[PDB]
Amino acid sequence: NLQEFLGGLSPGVLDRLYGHPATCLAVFRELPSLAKNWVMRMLFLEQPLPQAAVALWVKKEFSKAQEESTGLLSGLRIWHTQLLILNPIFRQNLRIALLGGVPSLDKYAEERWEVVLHFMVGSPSAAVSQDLAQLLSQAGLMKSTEPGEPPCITSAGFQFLLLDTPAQLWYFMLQYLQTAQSRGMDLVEILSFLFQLSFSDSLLNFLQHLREFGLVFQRKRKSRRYYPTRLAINQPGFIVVETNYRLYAYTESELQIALIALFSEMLYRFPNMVVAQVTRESVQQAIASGITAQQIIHFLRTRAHPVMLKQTPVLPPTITDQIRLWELERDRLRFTEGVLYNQFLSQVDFELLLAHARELGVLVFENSAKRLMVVTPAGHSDVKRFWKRQ
Amino acid sequence: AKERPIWLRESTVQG
Amino acid sequence: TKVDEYGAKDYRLQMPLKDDHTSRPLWVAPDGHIFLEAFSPVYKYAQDFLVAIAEPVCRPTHVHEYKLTAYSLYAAVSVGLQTSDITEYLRKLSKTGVPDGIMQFIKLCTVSYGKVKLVLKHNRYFVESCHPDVIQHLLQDPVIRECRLRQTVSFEVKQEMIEELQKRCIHLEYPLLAEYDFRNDSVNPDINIDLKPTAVLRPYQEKSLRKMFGNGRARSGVIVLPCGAGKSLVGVTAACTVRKRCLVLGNSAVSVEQWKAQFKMWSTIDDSQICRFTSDAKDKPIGCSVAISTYSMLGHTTKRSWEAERVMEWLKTQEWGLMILDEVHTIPAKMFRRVLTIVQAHCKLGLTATLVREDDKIVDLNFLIGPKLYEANWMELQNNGYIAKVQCAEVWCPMSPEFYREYVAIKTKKRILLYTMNPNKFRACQFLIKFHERRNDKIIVFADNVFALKEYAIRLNKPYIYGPTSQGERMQILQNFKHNPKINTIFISKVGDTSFDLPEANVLIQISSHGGSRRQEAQRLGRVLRAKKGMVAEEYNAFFYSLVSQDTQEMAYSTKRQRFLVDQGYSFKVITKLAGMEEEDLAFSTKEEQQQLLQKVLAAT
Amino acid sequence: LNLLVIVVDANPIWWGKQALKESQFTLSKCIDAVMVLGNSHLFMNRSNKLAVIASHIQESRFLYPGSKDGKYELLTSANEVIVEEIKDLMTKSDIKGQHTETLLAGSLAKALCYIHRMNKEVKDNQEMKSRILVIKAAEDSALQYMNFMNVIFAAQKQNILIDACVLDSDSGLLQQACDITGGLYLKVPQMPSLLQYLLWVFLPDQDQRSQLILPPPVHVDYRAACFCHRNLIEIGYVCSVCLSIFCNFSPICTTCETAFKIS
DNA sequence: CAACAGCTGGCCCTCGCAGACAGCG
DNA sequence: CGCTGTCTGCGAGGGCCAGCTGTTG
Ligand SMILES: Nc1ncnc2c1ncn2[C@@H]1O[C@H](COP(=O)(O)OP(=O)(O)O)[C@@H](O)[C@H]1O
Ligand code: BEF
Ligand SMILES: [Mg+2]
Ligand SMILES: [Zn+2]
Ligand SMILES: [Zn+2]
Repeated sequence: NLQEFLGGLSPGVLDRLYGHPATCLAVFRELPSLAKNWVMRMLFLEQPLPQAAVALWVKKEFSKAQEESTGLLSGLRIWHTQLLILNPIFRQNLRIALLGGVPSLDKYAEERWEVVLHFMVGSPSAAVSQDLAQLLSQAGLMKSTEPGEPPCITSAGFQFLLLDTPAQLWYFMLQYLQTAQSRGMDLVEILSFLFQLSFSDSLLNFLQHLREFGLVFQRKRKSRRYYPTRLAINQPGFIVVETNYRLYAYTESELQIALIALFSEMLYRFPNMVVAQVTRESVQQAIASGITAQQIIHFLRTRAHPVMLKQTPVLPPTITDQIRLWELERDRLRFTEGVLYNQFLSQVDFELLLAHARELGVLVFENSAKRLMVVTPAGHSDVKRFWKRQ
Repeated sequence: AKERPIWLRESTVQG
Repeated sequence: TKVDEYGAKDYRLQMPLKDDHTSRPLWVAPDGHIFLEAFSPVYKYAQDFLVAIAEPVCRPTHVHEYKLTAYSLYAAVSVGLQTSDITEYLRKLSKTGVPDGIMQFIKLCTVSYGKVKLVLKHNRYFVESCHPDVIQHLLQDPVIRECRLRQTVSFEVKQEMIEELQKRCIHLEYPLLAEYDFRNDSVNPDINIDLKPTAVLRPYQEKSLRKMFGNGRARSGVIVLPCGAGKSLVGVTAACTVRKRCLVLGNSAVSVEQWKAQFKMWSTIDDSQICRFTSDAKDKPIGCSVAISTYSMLGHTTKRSWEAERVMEWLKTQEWGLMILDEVHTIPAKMFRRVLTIVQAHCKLGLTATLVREDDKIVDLNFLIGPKLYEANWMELQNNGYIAKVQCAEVWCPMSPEFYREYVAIKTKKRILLYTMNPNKFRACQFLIKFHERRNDKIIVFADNVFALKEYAIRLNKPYIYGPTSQGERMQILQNFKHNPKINTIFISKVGDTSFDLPEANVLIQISSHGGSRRQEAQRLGRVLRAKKGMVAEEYNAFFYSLVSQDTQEMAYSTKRQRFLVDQGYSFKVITKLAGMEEEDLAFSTKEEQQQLLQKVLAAT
Repeated sequence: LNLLVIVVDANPIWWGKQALKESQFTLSKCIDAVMVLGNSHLFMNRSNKLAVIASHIQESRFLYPGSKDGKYELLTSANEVIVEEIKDLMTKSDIKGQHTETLLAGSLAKALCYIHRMNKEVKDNQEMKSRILVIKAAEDSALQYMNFMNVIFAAQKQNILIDACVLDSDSGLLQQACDITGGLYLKVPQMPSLLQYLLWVFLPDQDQRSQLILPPPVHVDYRAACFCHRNLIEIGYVCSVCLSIFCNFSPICTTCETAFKIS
């Protein structure tokens, strides 16, 4: 999540991020319910207050909310104990925010995002861009190994495909932000823009990337002014699932058919319907490719035709159950590397070694009756050294 | 009033 | 025939999209497959037309699928439809239009009906037609001339070669219309069979007969209804309409008795007229207006006994206006098909519930009896309350390690006994019977392997029925099971998978089966599919359990034999484990018991 | 979401007396405190909406239905409309010596119907929790008790809070209102520090007010007085027609004219 | 050379029929 | 000493699965 991302940042970058007022408002908005009040309280105050007082302002009931919000803001480093005054920059910058100091767009965003997904799968008709190709490949969801040949999709790439467009886009931006620092792009500049969007050379490159994903659109030959799309700030289903492992996809887009074809066999193609059968051969292939069963049920669940919505569960339980069993069937044998110790002549010392292995956290399985245990090879030397020491 | 058994009523799959 | 990248039959270059496709619920691919939507406002009208022209392939609760076959179309013209009517309505229903290939295909298989007719009179079979040209074309055919007896033109044909004549007639695109004009047949005396007013036929029952009697004449064909739908009443009603001597061919001695009782219950025919022809006894078949028998008795090939031979002589030398053939799907067997020629019948009505077979001979019913007149939708009847709602399940019983050690190694056909006699499977059956009996449910247990049936019967101390059991003894058990509260669970074998009427049997269990016999599974589930007294439409009145052994060949057969039921919308929930089993005092709780059982199974060989 | 409504009592006579007194507290600061209080509320979340209402001896008018200073653009518009609207109302006004007491029930009546008008408009998906942050700044009017009493019940029926924040005089009638409808009450004695009371006591919404420690409710004296005298009476006599609290036994109550029969 | 039909053998069970043996008069 | 019912083999058949040839790319 967005708040998750801010927490995983250094104090130096955070204070830099708390620049123009719009950022402080953006970070303020995500304060869950309580801390928003606390921010307003100690906003006009220039003198730190005791930590005990904050604790006693929340009734015993719903006390857990008092601590969790406090921990969240401590992570955000909004205030400091100073022994709980807010950051002088945040207080000042926030005070600036607090009285101080269309239909075409959505279609464009949906289409431009789709072509990226088209490229993700082996779709010959997809947008081609060297920067985009290396972006996805370096994003951890694609791999080429040969610049001349088009890249394939990694194990995580297939899972990314099934995720809903909101989470599908957000995960991509989250990966984009992390790699921005590695490639030499300042994280604060891009991160600050995203917040300001919700309402320089680095931005110009960043804006071009955002234009490529379809989140932003200048419409005026790349003018200074841009018009963000709906997805930039941050739909009815079409699949009918039958009890006999049949999917009737009411799809006109080639991408959705490509998605459904990942984990099912396509039988017939009609302009507003495609007949797909969820055969165990396909699903096992989909699971082998990297997909997780929960995603398949979720992917079919979210794109559920309205007719199935009235039924509960919308997906017939046997289909959902059967898909899971197909997943669990593959992993019947849980392979786990380890080192086995037998011929435990020292029965008394076997327990001592057992206790030592447990303390180190290396032991995986043990059998007291047979006086044997298995330890991962990583810790094999440690136990081997312990045995040699005697 | 003679409700269905647990196994038939709700899924028994671990997942 | 264009194939997409995802092995999909691309049909976008073949047909266009209709502008008002939202109202139109039908798809029609050039392959003939027709995908109808069950949630469309106009479903009811489309289904009746579609089921007639195309036999359903799968009918889930949301989107049905049908297939167009020459035999499927030939049924449409017989009932009363015409090529112009079918194609025009099909185009009206089609939301994408009918491809040129299918449009010509429908026309091709509609200019063949009525060209040639088969008429039986005075114990003689004649090939009747009003067009001499088509008759002349048939005479050119060698086998047609071979089977010949050795304006309207008719040439007599020997009875023994009726089958070959009929089979070639279809192959010559000239189906024989074996249509009986009972109302204009005074040669055969009218029987006193009459439908008592207390008997009212349900809408599907009447609709099926409407197709049979669309015109004044009576049509001969196969009428398919779900198990427990009441095919006995429809068969009785057909005899009432014909009012001629009626021959009923059940499947076993149990079938005829239930046929006898149903006639008395649903007809005014006196007990004297009703007669049976079975090895157990006979109610003077020489004098009887309605004869009830079994394929085994009539189809017996070896020399018949004097008692049976006398009846057989009378049966051959008779004229029957209506020959009801219960369990039609067994007709295409090598010998059971001969019973059609042995007996002389004008109109052959076929009643069955599972028009499926693991061979390709099920299509032979088109000419052996006639086109599939009707096929009710199981879910439609299930929601209407005419048949009890069943919560099918598949209890996954893990295989015992001692057994699986032997099963994996052994491959000389001894596996069937090994995973049929699974102690884990036995415990699930033992627990299920105990729990369901405590719920006042009438349990039925099936087992193809008699060895397994006997092993479970004595161990649980429950009655068991199979081949050797005398007709009276097995009949006694059913009566006890039907009425006696003490007998709450019964064990049955392959004998009682068909024609057993147990209306109060809420629960069913299956511990064995004969391979992937979809007919066996759908028939076996039929016993408990009968409507219950205090039945509620959406309360899952009945239940079905198919115990299987995990990681075993029975898994492959379990999926294979569920194909027919799922095609009708039944969902087979998987039960990996059963709760409450551990806290139950069930058998084979010790390795010594399981070890003893395994040795016995190996000994049986 | 929440629909806050700040029914400010901008009484020129009282606020004007402060100007003549040349005290530190002044109306301009009060509107700023309301302004900052208003900005913070919307600032909490996008879905929130607010409204501001003034009061005068004549009539009460709504004060509310790029980023030059750098603040949020939306808040910029609210400040402009409120700043200009209040000045017009204060500067322009007639003179009526007979009527000099501030009116608040009428202003509230404009507030209660606004939520209902706004409650209809809001879509069915989103449930709204409206509130009225009445900020009294002058003594109540005797003749307005009945009119004010009807609006309060309308609020209770529709579940709108009245978080009275009276100052410089404890309004016995207003403190009654906040109790009936579940609203908070607070008599701030440090007028210059008025805003900090608002951000603490009044700013948090109802769904969050419960999970918070706030000043305890003040005792409300539900006094009843006879219509003869207007003196507190513990045992009251009423008739089934007037429903009027009366001083002592009378053969017939004047307001009724009923032919009461002795017994 | 590799790959897919294809009818029959085999197995399981079931049925009708005949023969012998036991209960009854 | 005869007649009828029970039980046990002979012979055949249904349904399905699996196999060694026959045939086609
Ligand atoms: N119209 C009806 N009214 C009442 N009971 C009916 C009707 N039709 C059928 N039944 C009952 O349903 C059951 C049908 O059994 P049966 O005729 O053997 O079914 P099928 O031949 O379809 O397997 C019996 O209990 C019968 O009495
Ligand atoms: F379909 Be039934 F059981 F004769
Ligand atoms: Mg029947
Ligand atoms: Zn008085
Ligand atoms: Zn009065």
